[PDB]
Amino acid sequence: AIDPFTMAKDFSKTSDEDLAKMAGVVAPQDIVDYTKELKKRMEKMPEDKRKAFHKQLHEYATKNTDKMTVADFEARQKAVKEALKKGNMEDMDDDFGLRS
Amino acid sequence: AIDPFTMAKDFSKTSDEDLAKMAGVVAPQDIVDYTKELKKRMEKMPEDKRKAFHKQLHEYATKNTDKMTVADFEARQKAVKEALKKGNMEDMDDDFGLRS
Ligand SMILES: O=C(O)c1cccnc1
Ligand SMILES: O=C(O)c1cccnc1
Repeated sequence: AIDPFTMAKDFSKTSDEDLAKMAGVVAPQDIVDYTKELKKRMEKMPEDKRKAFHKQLHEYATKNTDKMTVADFEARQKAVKEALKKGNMEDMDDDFGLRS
Repeated sequence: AIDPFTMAKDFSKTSDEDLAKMAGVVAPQDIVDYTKELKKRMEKMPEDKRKAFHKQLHEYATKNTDKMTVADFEARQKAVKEALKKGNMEDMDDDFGLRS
């Protein structure tokens, strides 16, 4: 896999920065893959860096959703919860998701 | 107390209807008293009526908060959670409160 060609529809080539910046805006249909990618990255990180990264995820989720209506935010969060369930993922700790 | 005079700052004279209609808009500073009043009323109700009333509370909370921004809604919900804690009340089941 030293060939630079890629046509992958995933987050495996996205920078940590860019993964943080999309917090709260990733489509529900992509949420299981996003969450798997975040967990993959975090599992590798020293805890100081992991905590920093988690803070960024929260800050970006907050910024990215602050101006949404509650109706639109809840619709997304419900869909996210369901997608995560179907992907056999760990339940959100908080329904406001990554904001919190 | 047959004297019709009253100057009570509470929800003891508010109709069930009007208590339902204020769901999601009651100020955090009044939330413990509101919740106590709702629990008082519900404890008396037959379960069919209680379920109907609870549905109305959810419907009104939804309508009353749908167009709020997430930022403003979260600020309120956090304050509500804290007020309820301080009043030694039962934790919200859901952070979205009565919407859900
Ligand atoms: O809503 C989100 O953006 C979210 C919530 C949980 C896990 N991953 C993403
Ligand atoms: O946010 C509300 O309106 C609410 C939540 C829990 C209990 N009583 C009111």
